[PDB]
Amino acid sequence: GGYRARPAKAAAT
Amino acid sequence: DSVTQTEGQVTVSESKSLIINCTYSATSIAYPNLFWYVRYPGEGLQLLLKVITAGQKGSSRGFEATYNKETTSFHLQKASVQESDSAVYYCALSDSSSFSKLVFGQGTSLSVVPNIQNPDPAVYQLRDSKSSDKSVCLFTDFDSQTNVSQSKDSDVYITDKCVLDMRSMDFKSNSAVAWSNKSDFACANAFNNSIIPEDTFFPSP
Amino acid sequence: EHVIIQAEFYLNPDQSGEFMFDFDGDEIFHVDMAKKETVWRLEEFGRFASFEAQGALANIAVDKANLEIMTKRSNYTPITNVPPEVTVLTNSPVELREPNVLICFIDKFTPPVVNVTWLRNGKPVTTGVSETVFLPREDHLFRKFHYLPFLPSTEDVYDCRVEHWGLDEPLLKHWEF
Amino acid sequence: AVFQTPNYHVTQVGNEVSFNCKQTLGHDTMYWYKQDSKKLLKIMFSYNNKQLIVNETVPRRFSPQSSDKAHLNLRIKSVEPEDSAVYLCASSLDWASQNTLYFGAGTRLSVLEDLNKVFPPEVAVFEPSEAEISHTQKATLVCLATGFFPDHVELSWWVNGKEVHSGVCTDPQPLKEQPALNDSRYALSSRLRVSATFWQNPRNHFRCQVQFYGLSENDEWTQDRAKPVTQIVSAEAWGRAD
Amino acid sequence: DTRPRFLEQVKHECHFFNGTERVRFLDRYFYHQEEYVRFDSDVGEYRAVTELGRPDAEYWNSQKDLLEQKRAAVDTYCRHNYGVGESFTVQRRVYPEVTVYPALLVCSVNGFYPGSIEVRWFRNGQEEKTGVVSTGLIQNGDWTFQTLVMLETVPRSGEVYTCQVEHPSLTSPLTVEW
Ligand SMILES: *[C@@H]1O[C@H](CO)[C@@H](O)[C@H](O)[C@H]1NC(C)=O
Repeated sequence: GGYRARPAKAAAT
Repeated sequence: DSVTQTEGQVTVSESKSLIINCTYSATSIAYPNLFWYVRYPGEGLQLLLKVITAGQKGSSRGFEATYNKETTSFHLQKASVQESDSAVYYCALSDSSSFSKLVFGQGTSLSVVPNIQNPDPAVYQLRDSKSSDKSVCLFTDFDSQTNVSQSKDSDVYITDKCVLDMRSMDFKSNSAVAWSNKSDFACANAFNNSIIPEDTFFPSP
Repeated sequence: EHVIIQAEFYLNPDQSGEFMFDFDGDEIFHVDMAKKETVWRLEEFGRFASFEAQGALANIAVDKANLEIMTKRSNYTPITNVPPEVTVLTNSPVELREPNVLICFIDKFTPPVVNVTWLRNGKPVTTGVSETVFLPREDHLFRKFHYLPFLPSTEDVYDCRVEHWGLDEPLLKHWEF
Repeated sequence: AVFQTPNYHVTQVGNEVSFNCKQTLGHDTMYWYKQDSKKLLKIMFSYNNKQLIVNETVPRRFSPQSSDKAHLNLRIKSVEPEDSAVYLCASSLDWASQNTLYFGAGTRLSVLEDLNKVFPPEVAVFEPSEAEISHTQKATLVCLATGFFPDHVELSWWVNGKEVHSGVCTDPQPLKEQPALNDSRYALSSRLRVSATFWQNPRNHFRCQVQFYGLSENDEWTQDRAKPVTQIVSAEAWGRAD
Repeated sequence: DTRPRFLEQVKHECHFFNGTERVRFLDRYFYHQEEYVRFDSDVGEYRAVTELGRPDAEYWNSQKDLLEQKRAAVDTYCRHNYGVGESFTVQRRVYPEVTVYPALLVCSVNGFYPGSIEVRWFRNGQEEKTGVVSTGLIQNGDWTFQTLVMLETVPRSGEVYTCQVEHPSLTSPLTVEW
């Protein structure tokens, strides 16, 4: 079983 | 990490059912995500359907694909293919635990053949508008099961079967072209290496 | 009943970032940015599960690009330092010549920077010590566990010295006997 | 949408090429995929928020670059014949693998050992058979585009100065005039079929047009024959009453 | 260092009730220990919690496929990660180790996991609620826990005192006597 990272979203500029 | 699918082109008559086989054998990833991408002629690659949980079925455009947890497969099925299904279909997997990184199958090119209700197979010679020679041999109006063979001669040129739709008339026809610079070459023998209908019309020029 | 938290942070201008997974208050693993390796809190966990560490490093990149944006959104207003509660603990019954581990618990502090040192008889003791990453809190401050193994005696005193920018002078908790 | 540029490019071995891509989806992650000559599709690069996160052991020749989340550029410092391919740019919401990838139309790169092998097409139109007209009351014009290399062509039919799509079918692939040689020039055919009374109006004009993507105006050309630049080659025919 | 510090925090939280039957997903972005934007599976979209995050809430909710992806996070993220580690997380069981000393007699149970514990006294046939002081639950930070129950109730004439400990890793109560 491999764990999943939820990716971090780039902020609005 | 590998994907294998139906290799080459598959020809299917309209309204027939279709199976595109796809199996994945990725030694080193647990819980993959499975995808079907499609490329219609003159268009770009686009998603047909995807399944991201192990046991489920994805559906789109009348197509269906089941992520199988025992047969390690993602077969694409359709009960009645339409002529607008002619495209190239790509099976692909990705590792759900890592970066998105699609492993694509080799691709299956689907050609859905329409039914010609009133064949009128004939071979015609067409001359250049700006020159007397050469000409081209036009094989046209043959039925949908006739197969046009390629030339086997480097100095004779035969195109593949090509279907056109005259939308104003709601009329469809198949056609292939043959041409050559050989003096010996003639439309009467241009398609001899093909098995064409016996009733093919060969007008006398 | 259960809560799994993927907690990340990035701190300027120290260029410090951290990525860990929390289970009901206990860390499953963190990612070591420098070595680019996944580090399981218990070695046993690594034989039953996996994690591609490079996806954690991609997140830290994004968080930092975001931080610069967020500080510009905020007119470069800094964080207000918050001093840590610290607590020195023992692990099991204390018994003469029976090995235990001293626990120094640092709580409710921010930013996640800390100088912590183990003092034996007023001298620094450096070998055998273990240390955890900062761990998230529901108030969004941080916790830290420092462990010191030893054999208890009567002619040995022990201290945990904590340095934190929130504190005016170094904070120190004692353990004897 | 995913826009990439250029659509076609041809260049000699050792030159530099640059491809540019843009996505308007608000997405964080962009990709370069390579589509080789044999219908295959392999990933090259993946960028997330301007940072390179995936590199599938691509030769140092290739240098992706992204100064912005929405833009992904690819540069090949000095191309080898192996580099001939279609390069597809794609974008995904983030780097999660559950995300759908959205692909651009592709950049078609042809790398040649000798730019002296580039030829534009000759185009000819063939008028409907009198037998076909009397047998079926229909009229097929046939267009031949011959002698061109590489196969960077787009063919279209123009009836009375307007592009037509009904009644038209073009060969999906060109064929090799000399299938032996790897640098063989190609040929392509297309059909346009109209009603016999439409073909027999002398006021009706039919044009076959082949857009050819070849060398630029910049490229050096030493041979005597015309520089095989990007150009349009046409052939036309007016209707015949009799 | 005179220098001021700037801190970004992001927390993706997965809340489980009755296992994976009821899941809630929270995507939370923080600036200087002050949440500014948050996705909530119960709400179904990103929402600004402070004005500082409103450009993110509108930008992210407009992205192609963002909502779909975040609405699916309770299945592809939370339930996925729950099952990946279930063997050593939800099913971890380490039994306690008890010892009783006086200093007032104290019963200490260490090295137990999970945290839910019940420890009681008996002076002697019946549990005596008075004079008990509980340390609360202590988190050792290494996947174990501690607890001491100090008891001010002087025993007298052959009084048998038993600290009874009840942990979810054993099927019957753990009893030790003084
Ligand atoms: C930790 O020690 C370093 C050593 O130079 C010092 O610069 C820094 O200010 C210290 N931090 C704290 C919080 O005491």
